[PDB]
Amino acid sequence: FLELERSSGKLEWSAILQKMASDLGFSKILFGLLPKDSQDYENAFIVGNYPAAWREHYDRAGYARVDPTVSHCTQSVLPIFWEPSIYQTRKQHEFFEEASAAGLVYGLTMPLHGARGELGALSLSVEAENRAEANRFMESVLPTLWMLKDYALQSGAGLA
Amino acid sequence: GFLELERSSGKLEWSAILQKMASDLGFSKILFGLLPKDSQDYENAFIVGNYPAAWREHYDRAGYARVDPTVSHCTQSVLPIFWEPTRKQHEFFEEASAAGLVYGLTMPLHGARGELGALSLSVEAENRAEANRFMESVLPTLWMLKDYALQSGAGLAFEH
Ligand SMILES: COc1ccc(C(=O)Oc2c(Br)cc(Br)cc2CNC(=O)c2ccccc2[N+](=O)[O-])cc1
Ligand SMILES: COc1ccc(C(=O)Oc2c(Br)cc(Br)cc2CNC(=O)c2ccccc2[N+](=O)[O-])cc1
Repeated sequence: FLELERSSGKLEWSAILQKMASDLGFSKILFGLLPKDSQDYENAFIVGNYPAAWREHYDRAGYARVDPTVSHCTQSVLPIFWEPSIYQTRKQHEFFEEASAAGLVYGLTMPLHGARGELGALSLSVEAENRAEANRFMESVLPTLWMLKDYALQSGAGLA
Repeated sequence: GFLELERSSGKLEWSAILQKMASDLGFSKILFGLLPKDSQDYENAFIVGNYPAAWREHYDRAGYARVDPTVSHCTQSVLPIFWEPTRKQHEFFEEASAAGLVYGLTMPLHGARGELGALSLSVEAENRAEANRFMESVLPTLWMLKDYALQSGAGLAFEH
């Protein structure tokens, strides 16, 4: 894990982060961090390899206000898994459908809360054939991801 | 199961459960301390564990919260600090050692609502190399435990 802090700068950190993620089995990741008491996303540090069209669609649709993982992150340090039960309203369900259409079906979101009030999320999606396989996979990797998120937060807050 | 923390009733039961989970991971002495957001003193701290009373009393009376290097580390990072040796810092390590607390680590706690604290755990060992091997062997499980303790503990201390 210390290779993240020991990376040279943004590009090497992003690739190392995305590579640790792929080695664990997640082809898609997004790390997002805001400074303490941020009012909007003008100063957000957001990196990863989510598809561009989905990044753009989520911004244009204002999905930070509907995505249930975002409100979760304001309330907890524990992971939220992407499962049917977290999409309660129709509007959350169609967030779910559009993420799915973009290729992001199975996954989880780890909240980020830094020592200087930084607020963020590390999200990772796994390409699996059904929820049973996705869940099995995530169990096997969860303790390692649990460390990764804090090593990512501490190093990324230093970079950002 | 981490679930038994969230379902406990009252600080006695919670602290017992946490102490047992730690003991199972090889740690005989632990201290969980948590302050509300932007605390200026320790008057509203929630501190539970099985550190010895004489050591707790000494640490407070001697002002060791201003000396102990783990405390400033927690204000600056989410990553753990392993216990490894200023002249007052020299005094601090000697007196901890005299109290039986020689090897261990402190896991900083940064809550979703700005709670600040630490989960400190001591391991009994023949020497530091052996202590290190004992801690490394359980570090992924401890990493999950500290965040479960923080999420449940914040509720117990400040909300329910
Ligand atoms: C206030 O502090 C914050 C808030 C938010 C983010 C943050 O990274 O949010 C974003 C952004 Br910005 C853009 C996209 Br595209 C996606 C997310 C997160 N959601 C999922 O991955 C997700 C979550 C559940 C299901 C599907 C997905 N998905 O996007 O495919 C960071 C810091
Ligand atoms: C940032 O908000 C905070 C700050 C601090 C604590 C916190 O719990 O601090 C305490 C207290 Br209060 C009493 C004692 Br006794 C010990 C500690 C911590 N140090 C060690 O365990 C230690 C650390 C290194 C080596 C040895 C030891 N040891 O005590 O044996 C909680 C919340």
